Amino acid sequence: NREAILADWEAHPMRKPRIAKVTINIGVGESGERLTKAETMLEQLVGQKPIRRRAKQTNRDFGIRRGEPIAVKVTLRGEKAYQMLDRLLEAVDRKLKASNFDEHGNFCFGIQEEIGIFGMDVCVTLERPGFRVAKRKRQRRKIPTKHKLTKEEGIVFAMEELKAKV
Amino acid sequence: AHGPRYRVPFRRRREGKTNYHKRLKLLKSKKPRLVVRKTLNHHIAQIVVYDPKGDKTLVSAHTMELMRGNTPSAYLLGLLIGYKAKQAGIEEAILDIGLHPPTRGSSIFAVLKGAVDAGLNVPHSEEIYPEDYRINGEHIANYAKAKLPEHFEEVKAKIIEKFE
Amino acid sequence: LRPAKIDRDVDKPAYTRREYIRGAPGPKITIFDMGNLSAEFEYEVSLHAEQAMQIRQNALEAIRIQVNRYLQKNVGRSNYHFKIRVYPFQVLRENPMNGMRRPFGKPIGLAARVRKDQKILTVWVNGQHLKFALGAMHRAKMKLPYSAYYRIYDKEGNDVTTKVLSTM
Amino acid sequence: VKKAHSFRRKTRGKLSKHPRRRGLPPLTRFLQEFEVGQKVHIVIEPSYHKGMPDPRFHGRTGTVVGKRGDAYIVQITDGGKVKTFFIHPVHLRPQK
RNA sequence: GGGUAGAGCACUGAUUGGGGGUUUAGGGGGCGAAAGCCUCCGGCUCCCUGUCAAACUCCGAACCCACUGCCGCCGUAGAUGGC
RNA sequence: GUUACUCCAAAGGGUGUCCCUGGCCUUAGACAGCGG
RNA sequence: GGUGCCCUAAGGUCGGCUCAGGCGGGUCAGGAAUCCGCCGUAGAGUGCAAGGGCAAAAGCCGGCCUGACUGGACCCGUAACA
RNA sequence: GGUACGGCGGCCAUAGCGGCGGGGCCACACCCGGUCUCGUUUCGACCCCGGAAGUUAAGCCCGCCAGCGUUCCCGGGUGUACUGCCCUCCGAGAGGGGGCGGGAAACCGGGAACGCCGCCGGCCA
Repeated sequence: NREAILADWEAHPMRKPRIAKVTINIGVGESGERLTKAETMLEQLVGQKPIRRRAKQTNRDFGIRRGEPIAVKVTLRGEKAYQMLDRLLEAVDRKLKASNFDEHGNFCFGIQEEIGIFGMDVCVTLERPGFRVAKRKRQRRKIPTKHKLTKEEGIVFAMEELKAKV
Repeated sequence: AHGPRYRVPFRRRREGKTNYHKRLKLLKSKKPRLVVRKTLNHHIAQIVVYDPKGDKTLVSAHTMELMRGNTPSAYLLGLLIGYKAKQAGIEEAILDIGLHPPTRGSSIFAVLKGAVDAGLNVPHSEEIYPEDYRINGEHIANYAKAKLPEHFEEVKAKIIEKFE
Repeated sequence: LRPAKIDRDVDKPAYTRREYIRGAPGPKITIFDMGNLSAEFEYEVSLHAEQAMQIRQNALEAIRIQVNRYLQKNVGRSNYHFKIRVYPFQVLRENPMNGMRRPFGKPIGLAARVRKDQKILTVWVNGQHLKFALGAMHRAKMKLPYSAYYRIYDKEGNDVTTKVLSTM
Repeated sequence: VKKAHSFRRKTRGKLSKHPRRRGLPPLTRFLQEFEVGQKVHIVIEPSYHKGMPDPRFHGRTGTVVGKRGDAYIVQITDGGKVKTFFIHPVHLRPQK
């Protein structure tokens, strides 16, 4: 809770979290085999080029020609993340929920809306500095439960960052 | 670790320090190894030979024994090791870089270049080194416009003077 | 079908594996527990085999019906936990009769392989129905291919057949 | 039906491992050396497919009579016949 | 060096019943204002109970095989071996 | 029965006789008679 | 129970990475699949049957190549011993 | 002689997995930037380059926990199951018995175990 994250900040700010990253996707996915300028939408929105991601075993909604441009994905770091959050959070409803969250402190939004048709998905995930020793190559090793995140620190971080919750 | 049919890997592989495939390939040669290691702040070099009870080292040297972390320091420590390897009566060795990726233009191969120049026969290519403007120091001195290469020169000639 | 002196011996190898046996049949027997299945009774009347046998499912089902009818008519469902412990796994085969050219039997049925002094079936009861449990024992014994014998078991794992028989 | 002998016939167990070895062997075995006259046990490591003798002769003890490349020359006796094999040191083990 | 007998369920696959939790992959209806908030025959994950394997193995004999040294036997009255 | 083997019939029953055991009775028990 | 083939890559080598499934998060009728995190000894995958083998790989993603060559030698198996 | 420091190894779980508590000259990490070396089918996240304001929180070092998994020991199970050689022993047969030799698996109870060894270095005094 508040006392918790503030007293372990007092302990040290290395225990205070940062923001890991923010990833946008066209989740449902309706490109097909044409040049959807939903990729062009995000170009102007964010300021750097997206990337496709190809389908898998054959389906009906979209993604039958396995190995086919079907959707769009973008991943953002640093200050761009804060800024686009200030944009989209503000855009969308008051009173962020509590069940926005996975049980590590990461949340997701399912928002929607010449060309302007789009139903999008955003996902934000969090971190604290020493999450590197699990993704690094040399002397790799996994994170104990202390240096891991729970639901509280996530929601409190969301509040302090920008929001009020359920 | 969850019962039988679970294979626990070697100590140094669960640690994350040794690559046993590459180790085999290097040991198939019956020649000493010039081992090179890199931290954020120092560089280490050794010359190692094989024993089944445990590898036996013959030589060592260190950037702190220089201070008494960068490409210049790499070259200088290469010079060190190349000049001590002839002291003991061996002019041959093959490069060991463990789990360091082989990018061209790195302090690893700077150590290699130094060891070659200092009179040690290590088989090599000439197109893997870092070029001399990154070696001598023009690179950080060009960055400082937003190690003095004379100092580089002087401690270099100090080493060659010492080991004449 | 054929007599059981053909199939009671245990000298052939085990022949159980369904993913390699083609044309294998299904079990005629489907129920294996009966009565009150939680009542925490006192006495366990169990049958044991004298020597090793192969018991057919036809016989197993005959025993099932006979014994359960006796017990339902003279004890009542709320007592008499009845159980058959052994499932029929071994596949019986017969030679489709040419003559002895290409003799390797086609499947015809199933049996359970029971070893010396191995429990076949059990009836859990209370003090005042032992005689009916023993009647079930005798009815069952009469319908098997080789001989069997019964024991009476207490909680804690003890054999009490001597004295419990004496007092009656 | 009559079936000829081949390299991998009835090798299910003999070229299998216990699942707690499961991988690359340690390197001492790869780097063993031998002298002429030394007795050696023929013990096949099933993860290394070079220098592999016919598994028929797995479990026998022969003598070294030389080297050719990285392989050693091992003689065995089969009945009255003497037979000669070129075996990688990983498939070998010294007596005593 | 080896996986047979025996044994067992740790893999592959078979197999009884109970005590619970998620309920639903799914046709049945019920208060079904209708696939509904909610349940009924059923699927998923446990724990206790009971059964199996010629083409299963966490285990594992007696026994057999090669080799070294010794005891014993054969051999200069010529063996083993070769033509 | 007078059969080592080559070359000998069961499930199920009898306490027919000889034996080893375990419980309930026994200064009056299991009946056998006169009576309630 | 399978074969009487297929591949200029499914062949050679170098580098980097790690799989199936389950759970918790979101748009979706079964949803095939695309997004995020955790667990996870290989349950996956391997040109093809079955068995064996393989995890900083023998699997996935890429880069450069043609040792799928010329001249020769001694060994093992088919066909134990012979 | 000392150091709560590091590199290359061997045996490959009695060493693992997990949990708890403690530490920072030297050192080892995390940390800030990315112009340049190298690169991201998008992100300097990971790989690479440059350096330390700053942190003991993680990794690392140090000590503990018998919770899971693993190996060993004593005793029971039990000389049980199985088995090599001989038998004018039994049994209608199957299948068992006797003598001389070998000898388990599950399970049960009680103990040890939260790594051992080699080579060269660094820093303080």
